[PDB]
Amino acid sequence: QQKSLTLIVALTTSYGIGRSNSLPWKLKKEISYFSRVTSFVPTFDSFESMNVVLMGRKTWESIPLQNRPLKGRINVVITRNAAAAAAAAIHSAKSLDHALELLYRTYGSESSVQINRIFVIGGAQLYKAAMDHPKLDRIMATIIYKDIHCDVFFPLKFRDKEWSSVWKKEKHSDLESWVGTKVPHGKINEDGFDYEFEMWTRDL
Ligand SMILES: NC(=O)C1=CN([C@@H]2O[C@H](COP(=O)(O)OP(=O)(O)OC[C@H]3O[C@@H](n4cnc5c(N)ncnc54)[C@H](OP(=O)(O)O)[C@@H]3O)[C@@H](O)[C@H]2O)C=CC1
Ligand SMILES: COc1cc(Cc2cnc(N)nc2N)cc(OC)c1OC
Repeated sequence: QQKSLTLIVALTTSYGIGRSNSLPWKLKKEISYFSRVTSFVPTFDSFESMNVVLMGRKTWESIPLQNRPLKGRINVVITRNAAAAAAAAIHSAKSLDHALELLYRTYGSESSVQINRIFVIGGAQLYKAAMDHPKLDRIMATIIYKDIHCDVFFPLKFRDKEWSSVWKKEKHSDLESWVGTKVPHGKINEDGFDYEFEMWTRDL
């Protein structure tokens, strides 16, 4: 493939991600961080360059009807059906690769709109397919320092010893460089607990 995928997730230290088909916490600076990262397209390329967000159907269903599609990003919803899709615009694909194929077909060299970065934004199930994909090389993880009760977990303990020779946490300086903006270094406290922004990579 051409472009690598980037995964972006918030999780607890016990790898909880979801509870109620929603996020187990209300963290405004986290969502903001999420918005900036998945939307940032280096300045010289902006009139035409858009980032892609690739999220599973349950995650699509979790976004408030008002906030979807996710603004300023090519939204693509992953589903093993074709189905009926509530899209006034809304791409649909049956796999991560089927989505990539649809994006490169649709947003080619002769396109008014061109793809910059592709983000996988959730679904535990879709986070599982991403973690197995060859082009995934980067996780933008928000670490939440509380064992908040979840019913949905991140599928791979990427920050644990067992996966430390594959997955590596990058200096905060390399995080800022990659995201192209300053990012809060160290713990943030919002709604009763600490969280922080990390960046991990695994060599292609
Ligand atoms: N903390 C965080 O950063 C995030 C947390 N979340 C949370 O995660 C939960 C959602 O996770 P989960 O329930 O697994 O759902 P997903 O969002 O992964 O949606 C799963 C559905 O999407 C489709 N799908 C997912 N992966 C694939 C695949 N590889 N191929 C084909 N279709 C696929 C299938 O749709 P179909 O049934 O149509 O076949 C599947 O039924 C919620 O609790 C949500 O709030 C979500 C994003 C981020
Ligand atoms: C934009 O708001 C939301 C974003 C997400 C995805 C998400 C949020 N934060 C991070 N770090 N990663 C993600 N993949 C998940 C959500 O709920 C499941 C949201 O609420 C509507």
